[PDB]
Amino acid sequence: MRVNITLECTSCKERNYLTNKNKRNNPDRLEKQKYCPRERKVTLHRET
Amino acid sequence: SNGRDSESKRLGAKSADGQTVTGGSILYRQRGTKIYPGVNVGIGGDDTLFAKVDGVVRFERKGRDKKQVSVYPV
Amino acid sequence: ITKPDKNKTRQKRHRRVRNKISGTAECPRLNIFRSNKNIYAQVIDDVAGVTLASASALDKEISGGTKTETAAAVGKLVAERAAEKGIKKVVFDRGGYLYHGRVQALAEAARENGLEF
Amino acid sequence: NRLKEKYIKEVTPSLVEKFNYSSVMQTPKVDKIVINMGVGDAVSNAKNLDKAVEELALITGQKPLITKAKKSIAGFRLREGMPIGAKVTLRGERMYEFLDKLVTVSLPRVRDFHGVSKKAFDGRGNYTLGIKEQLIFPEVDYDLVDKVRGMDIVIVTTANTDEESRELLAQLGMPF
Amino acid sequence: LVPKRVKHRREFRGKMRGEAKGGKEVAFGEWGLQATESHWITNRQIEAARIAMTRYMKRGGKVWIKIFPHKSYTSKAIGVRMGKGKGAPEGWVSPVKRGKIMFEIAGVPEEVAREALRLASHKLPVKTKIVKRE
Amino acid sequence: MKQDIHPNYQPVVFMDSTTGFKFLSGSTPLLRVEVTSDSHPFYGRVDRFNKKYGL
Amino acid sequence: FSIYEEQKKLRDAFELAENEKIKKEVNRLKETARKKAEWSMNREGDKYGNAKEKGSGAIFDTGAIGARAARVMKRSKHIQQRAETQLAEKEKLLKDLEYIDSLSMDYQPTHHKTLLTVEELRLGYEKNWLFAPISFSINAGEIVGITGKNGSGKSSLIQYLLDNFSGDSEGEATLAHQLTISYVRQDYEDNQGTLSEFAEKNQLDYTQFLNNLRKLGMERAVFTNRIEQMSMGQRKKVEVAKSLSQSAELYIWDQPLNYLDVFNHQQLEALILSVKPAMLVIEHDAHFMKKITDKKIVLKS
RNA sequence: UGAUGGAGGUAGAGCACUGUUUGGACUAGGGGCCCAUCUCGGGUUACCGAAUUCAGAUAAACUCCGAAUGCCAUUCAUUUA
RNA sequence: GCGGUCGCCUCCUAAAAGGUAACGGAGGCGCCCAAAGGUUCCCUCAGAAUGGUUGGAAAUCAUUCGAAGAGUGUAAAGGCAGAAGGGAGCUUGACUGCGAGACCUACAAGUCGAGCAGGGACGAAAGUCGGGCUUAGUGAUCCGGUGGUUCCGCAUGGAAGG
RNA sequence: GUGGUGGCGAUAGCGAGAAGGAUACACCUGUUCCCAUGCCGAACACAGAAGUUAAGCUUCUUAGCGCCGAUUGUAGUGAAGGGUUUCCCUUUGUGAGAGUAGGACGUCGCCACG
RNA sequence: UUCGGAUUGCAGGCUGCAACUCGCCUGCAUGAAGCCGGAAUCGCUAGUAAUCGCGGAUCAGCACGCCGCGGUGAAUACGUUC
RNA sequence: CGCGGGGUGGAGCAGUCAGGUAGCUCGUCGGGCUCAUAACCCGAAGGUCGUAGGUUCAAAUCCUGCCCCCGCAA
Ligand SMILES: Nc1ncnc2c1ncn2[C@@H]1O[C@H](COP(=O)(O)OP(=O)(O)OP(=O)(O)O)[C@@H](O)[C@H]1O
Ligand SMILES: [K+]
Ligand SMILES: [K+]
Ligand SMILES: [Mg+2]
Ligand SMILES: [Mg+2]
Ligand SMILES: [Mg+2]
Ligand SMILES: [Mg+2]
Ligand SMILES: [Mg+2]
Ligand SMILES: [Mg+2]
Ligand SMILES: [Mg+2]
Ligand SMILES: [Mg+2]
Ligand SMILES: [Mg+2]
Repeated sequence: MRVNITLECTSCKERNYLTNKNKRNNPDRLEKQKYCPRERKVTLHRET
Repeated sequence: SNGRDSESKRLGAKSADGQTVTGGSILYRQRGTKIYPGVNVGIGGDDTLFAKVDGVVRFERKGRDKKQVSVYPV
Repeated sequence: ITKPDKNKTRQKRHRRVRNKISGTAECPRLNIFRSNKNIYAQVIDDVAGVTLASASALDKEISGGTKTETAAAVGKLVAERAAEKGIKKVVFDRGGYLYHGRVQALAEAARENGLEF
Repeated sequence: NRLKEKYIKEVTPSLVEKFNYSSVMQTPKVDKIVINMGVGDAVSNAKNLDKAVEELALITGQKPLITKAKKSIAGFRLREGMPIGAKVTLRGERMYEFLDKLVTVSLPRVRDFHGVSKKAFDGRGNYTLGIKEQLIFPEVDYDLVDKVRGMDIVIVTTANTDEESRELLAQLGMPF
Repeated sequence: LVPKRVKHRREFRGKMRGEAKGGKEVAFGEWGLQATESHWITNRQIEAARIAMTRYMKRGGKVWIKIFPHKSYTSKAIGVRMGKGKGAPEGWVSPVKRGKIMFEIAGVPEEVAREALRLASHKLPVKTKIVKRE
Repeated sequence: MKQDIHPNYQPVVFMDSTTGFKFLSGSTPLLRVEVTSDSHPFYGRVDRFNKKYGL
Repeated sequence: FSIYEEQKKLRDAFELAENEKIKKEVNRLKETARKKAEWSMNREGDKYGNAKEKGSGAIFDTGAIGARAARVMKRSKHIQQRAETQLAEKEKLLKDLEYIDSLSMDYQPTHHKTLLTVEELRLGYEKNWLFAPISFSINAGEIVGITGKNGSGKSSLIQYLLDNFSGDSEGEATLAHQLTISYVRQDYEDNQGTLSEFAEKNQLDYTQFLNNLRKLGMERAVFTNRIEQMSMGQRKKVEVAKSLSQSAELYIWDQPLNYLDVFNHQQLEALILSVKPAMLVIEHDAHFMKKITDKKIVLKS
């Protein structure tokens, strides 16, 4: 239910982040604005 | 049953009054701020006090019944 | 029925600001006080516990009946006195009020007149 | 605003001549009037609570604040944070209009209104009334009064005392 | 006597050096029973002495028990080797230091008081004596 | 007073035709009212037996 | 699918039988373990005597006494470990089963022995009248199977009954006075949102609703989903559960049997044949209507 | 070793919190008895008694307090190594 | 031998630094939170008395009393009402590379960390933000799997495979 | 003298009582605008200056509450010993807590105005 | 339901020394159960059944009963397996 | 004090694993059939599953305790 999760830069398709979430409370595919060091900017990181 | 306990963690003071010390040192480990931070002193996630710059450690009463740590350099 | 005293509530919020702003000789406080009528503005080194400049609508030099414009005027004048005293940088102690009205106008005036918060 | 003009002109001299105040700012002054409606049955279905919100709105012209529990009580299947009824706080001209509406319309319209209690005070100069039965003026909209629940109607003052509050409400119109 | 509730079943036996903090002078009654030695005193001892005093007084006067058995005490069954934990609580006890007053009496003449306390003293383990209030 | 949440609260008249009393106050222009402070008062079996059988 | 039925029955038989074996044997071994253990403890009691009687002690070779007691406990433990291995074998079982359940139905009849009548009803659009005129009736405890081809006008008839027919009508159709309908339609797309909101829009008991859903076979991990997300069979189960939870006197079922499982077919048949309420039914599974109804009525142009 | 400055809540003491606990004043409340019974309102065993209060106690897992020692440190002193 | 225990956290024991054993006393953990985080702004609790309708012993309303007697996701301890407690906005710093220096430490590990750089959040700004109130929520290597890679590629180019 | 703003362990506080508003601070009149109230211009914010300082706020009295706090004496205890050794005693040194005597209804500054 | 009329409140009428226990009738108002009745069971073959009212005996007053009276007026009986 | 197995209408039992809203048989009560009783037929009553709480939309069921019964020990 509570699962460990690799996020991913939608552009680079690079994972770049590890995190946690419920599936009940956070069923929709999580997203954030996180730093991609390969681009050295901030970018929409989407769960995968 | 009752036979178990955890690793004792080595809290309390680690630097003494009137003692010169390096920056980034540790002065007082603690769980909960049994002593507050003061001059040139920070506080960590685990409420541990650390001197940001060099100087002599000085402990002081923060008024009536709460304590303080301070680091006055030279 | 009783009512809270606005000044005492102001002082509570004020101390809560004091615990993370304090004036020094290199970056003093600009300490606001605000009445129903007038507005006072001190400039303070908390290290020595001594002021460096003052301003008020109660100083014969202002223009404007609107309290916000009096606030702007005292901002101009306290900025003038500070630059005369020999400092440009300062911390803005909002006194326990909101940075919205008279206080905002005063601080914006002083920023324009040269100071660097 | 007739009630406020009365409070300024007729009440205050007639009050100070008795109570012997060395300043008009010792005058008892109505600071607010609070309405409350506890429901409880809303825990069964809060549609009745929506209805109570509706009636407070129709009564006052003022949306109410829904109150909520700070506790859970197994005796009533009650959970903290759930909506126990509603309240309103009138202040000013709206408050005076509401009180004047009470005295001049809806205290008579109770079936057997020969008066009200005199002892219903807190010992500190603030009055507490209670409507046991709804439907006390025409715009209660009798066509959709599903249930009579009642109201608590607190009347807060700057009055130091029972006596000040009682005399004030006497001159204002409350038929003790 | 028993405490109706306790936070911790098992306790330490403790120590008994030194005189008593309080209960050191007679307060409610006219006469009292002072301990000259420190010792543990139990439910059964207290109740036996109380009954002795009451019967010799013929339900006259009034008695006051100042001590109380707050503490417990364990034991192992005969045949049990040491270890494998701590024993089960047998009864309840009061550690009574020297200088302590245990029983006070009033509402009864002096000779009757002395004799009743004499009886209770013979029932108790402690070396005791008589005390009188001013 | 916020917008879009409060009912329309308009000055209206309350009228007691029993006494003709005319009052103004805000509610949700002239309205019908039966009784009020200016028209309300507060602001048997022996007899019946005797009526039925004169005594 | 017949072969699949046979082989899955065989699998289930094997699973259940092996589970029963394991349960029986584990209980046996636990009993024997406890008894061997008590025997060992009684032997350990021989290390010691009795204080009440003189001479019982002074015991010699307590080491051998304890050794033998230990061997008996080691028997007990070997037997317990066997039981644990058998439990491990058990845990691999009962995974591919369904655990079928019955259903319920909030049928609420009244004095109306005539619940619906139809008289000379010829029905259609633009006077292209869609089926020859019919007269029939639905009484209490009577089921009526209205049938015909596709586009024969069955849902159109239902629309004429419930007054939302946008076509041309000639003939009579009369409900009772204050009759309550429950309703399972052919076009349930309109349902949307969570179930705690669906059951508010449709005045239902949330508990009875989810109960009838789980009895139909929806796992309770699904109640957190949305009707937009559910499979078509699950949406269909939502519709059927609405119907079964609605206290009603006539039931109108427009193809409940489409997007469901064989288990659900069986549940519905068993329930309707057990209760025998007053119902209008529309199906193309002729076998189902044979199992239930004799009053069958074939509308046609 | 001395001087100085610190951390620290132990023995002791105390009840200012948390628990245990004695006696007394008062008492919500709980018991019967009777009158009144729609079982409705009382009046008493100096009936059992929350809670408050007075006085007295108690504690390893209570502290309003709090040592002696011991500990850390002093480009401090003395003596040794 | 059975029972119980084996890893981790909290208290007492533990003898006012730290540490300290027992088959000594008591309890917990093998997670949760997308806001229960961050920032800005604002607020202060529990209970008692009084009064009031259903509504009672006790829901909700109002005043006073009210120094914490509450709450702090979850055990106990410590601490917190200058809030770490509570509420509402804007967000995602629950960032990347690091890291002087200290604490603990047999080793392996564990803990704290100012400060620098990049690129940001909030805020007017100061300035805070490298998860939560602090301390448990975890386990080596080998071996496999997934993604990326400017690395290698058995004479060369690839490929296999690392 | 009032107001603002800081430091010192409330010896500063809490309660009660008296007086005052010259300026001042305040209440106070409103919602016109910036802005705001899970409802309300009560609070926030804005504008004003009819009125009263009644309250708050200042100054004074009060030792009722709370705070501080000796000296003496004791318990405890380091070191050195003794005894009849789960404890008790002696020499020396230190030395509480409690209970008091007593203090204490503030001290130190900076700035603006009168 | 304008069904059904119970029950209940109020006013009256008669009888009779007296209508509370404990009468009959009327008016007003309320307007319950009950939508043809399980297992089972009863009467009846012709002016019968079914239904409709009328009178009388007792009776100061009071019967949905009893006795009698007449009005309207069916269906069925294959047949003795049971 | 501990370890196992039990507490479901009056009796005996499932349902407990796998939460889905209390049932099987007998018995009791009432009415029918019968000359009467039994059998038979038609009806009903009797339990929130030992109990106080949690988890859940929902608990006999899962969790935590508390109180009784049968074995051992004791
Ligand atoms: N609005 C319309 N206009 C014209 N014809 C229509 C309309 N709605 C339906 N029809 C036609 O009516 C006929 C039957 O329609 P209906 O919806 O009643 O079918 P049905 O009985 O449910 O059929 P099926 O077995 O396919 O479900 C079909 O020929 C259809 O095309
Ligand atoms: K003795
Ligand atoms: K007659
Ligand atoms: Mg942390
Ligand atoms: Mg169709
Ligand atoms: Mg002690
Ligand atoms: Mg230590
Ligand atoms: Mg190659
Ligand atoms: Mg090659
Ligand atoms: Mg002292
Ligand atoms: Mg015949
Ligand atoms: Mg029978």
